[PDB]
Amino acid sequence: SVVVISQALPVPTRIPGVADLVGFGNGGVYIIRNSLLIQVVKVINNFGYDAGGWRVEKHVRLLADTTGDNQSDVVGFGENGVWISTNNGNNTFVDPPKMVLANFAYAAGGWRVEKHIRFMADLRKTGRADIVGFGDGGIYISRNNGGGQFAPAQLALNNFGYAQGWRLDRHLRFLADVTGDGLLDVVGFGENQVYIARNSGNGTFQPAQAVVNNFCIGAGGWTISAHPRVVADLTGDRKADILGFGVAGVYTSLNNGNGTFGAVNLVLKDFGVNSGWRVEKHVRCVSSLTNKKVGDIIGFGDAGVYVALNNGNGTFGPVKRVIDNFGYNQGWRVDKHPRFVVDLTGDGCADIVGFGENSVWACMNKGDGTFGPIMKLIDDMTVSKGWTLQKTVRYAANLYL
Ligand SMILES: CC(=O)N[C@@H]1[C@@H](O)[C@H](O)[C@@H](CO)O[C@H]1O
Ligand SMILES: CC(=O)N[C@@H]1[C@@H](O)[C@H](O)[C@@H](CO)O[C@H]1O
Ligand SMILES: CC(=O)N[C@@H]1[C@@H](O)[C@H](O)[C@@H](CO)O[C@H]1O
Ligand SMILES: CC(=O)N[C@@H]1[C@@H](O)[C@H](O)[C@@H](CO)O[C@H]1O
Ligand SMILES: CC(=O)N[C@@H]1[C@@H](O)[C@H](O)[C@@H](CO)O[C@H]1O
Ligand SMILES: CC(=O)N[C@@H]1[C@@H](O)[C@H](O)[C@@H](CO)O[C@H]1O
Ligand SMILES: [Ca+2]
Repeated sequence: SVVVISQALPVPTRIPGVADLVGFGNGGVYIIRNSLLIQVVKVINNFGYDAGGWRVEKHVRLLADTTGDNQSDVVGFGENGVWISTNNGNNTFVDPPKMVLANFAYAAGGWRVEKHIRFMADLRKTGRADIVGFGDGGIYISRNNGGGQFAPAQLALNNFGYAQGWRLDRHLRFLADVTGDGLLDVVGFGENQVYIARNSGNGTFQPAQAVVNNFCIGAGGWTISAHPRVVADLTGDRKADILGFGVAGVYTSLNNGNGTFGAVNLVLKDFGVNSGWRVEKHVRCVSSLTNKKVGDIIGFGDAGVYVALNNGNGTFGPVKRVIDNFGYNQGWRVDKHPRFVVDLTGDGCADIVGFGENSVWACMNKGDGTFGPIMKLIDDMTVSKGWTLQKTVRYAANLYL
């Protein structure tokens, strides 16, 4: 499994794909269906700042296939429980949503945005999303048993929890396949080590196992505030490697193939602190922009977008300015204008969309990792129309696969 789930990007998108745009705005849930007709459509009078009292700092809103039909349902970790509005198949969703489990929630379970993490993930290879919470005592799971019926939460592993020292300002946690069986394992960038927890295919993980003594805060000086880190297949074998944007530039540790990891290696003198890159100003990604289907590099910098292509094995060609936009010099701010690298045309090669000041802007990969001219898609889901990071959530996501 190519699927990777991350703090930054808890709603993975498909490659190839024609992703849609989803906004959790004040009055409810809105979608822009990737198609010949580009318009906003309100679909759920809920999951909104004013529509149900939803709060960025108390609740979590995501999209995920909870039924197994490759349609994406709206999922909200609310005040008293978990609320799902399933996809009706026709640009509409069951409304109101159904409370499926009184847990994983602020007033049910004591969940806290600033202490814990909540994802949706197909962890048993059923075609459906199980509920996954990095809680206090460890990782908790609620089995998705089909038909909106979710099993009581059980401990999957007494690690990666708040009790074992995990902290959002110090550490990073991921779901990704590090062994090749297609089952998503825990990759955690802890205090001193980077650990692994192999997925036993049953809502449990085998005990943690350190695999790299680097890429952390007490092991390399990796900070959340300066040195982003991702998990992505860089070699092409559907197993996940490690990649961090450090001081000099990009470092990596390639998967052996069984989920033990190589050695840390400055593979590129750019996208790093020395090369000018700041989390405050700039967004850095890894996604496939070519037919090699491997992690290439994309950074939204000052002048524009910067791309470095992955030869096929972990090594990277020359950095280039693929477009003079989506950058800080064109007014793109991290705290105002979400940007995403995602396939919008269905060719396997990831494109670029940003929710800007007055419009949603797109920019299409030519198919080689070079890019076209910018497109003004629509004048909605923008600052000008009322969308802030403090009161709304926005995703690119595949509603239909
Ligand atoms: C933040 C949150 O959970 N909001 C929910 C809302 O979505 C739901 O419609 C209502 C049902 O009575 O309960 C509220 O608590
Ligand atoms: C933050 C957290 O871990 N919350 C959990 C809750 O989801 C679970 O039902 C319970 C199991 O006893 O323990 C609580 O602490
Ligand atoms: C944040 C962090 O690094 N936590 C780890 C924990 O997950 C592991 O169980 C333990 C044993 O090595 O070491 C702790 O310090
Ligand atoms: C944040 C950062 O860049 N950390 C790196 C560290 O991970 C690595 O082990 C070493 C290699 O020479 O250089 C440090 O400066
Ligand atoms: C923060 C930022 O934008 N950094 C870029 C850098 O990575 C690129 O290599 C260089 C070459 O033109 O231009 C800088 O301005
Ligand atoms: C933050 C933002 O939206 N910046 C855009 C810029 O990307 C675009 O090139 C220009 C065209 O008018 O308009 C600015 O508002
Ligand atoms: Ca594309």
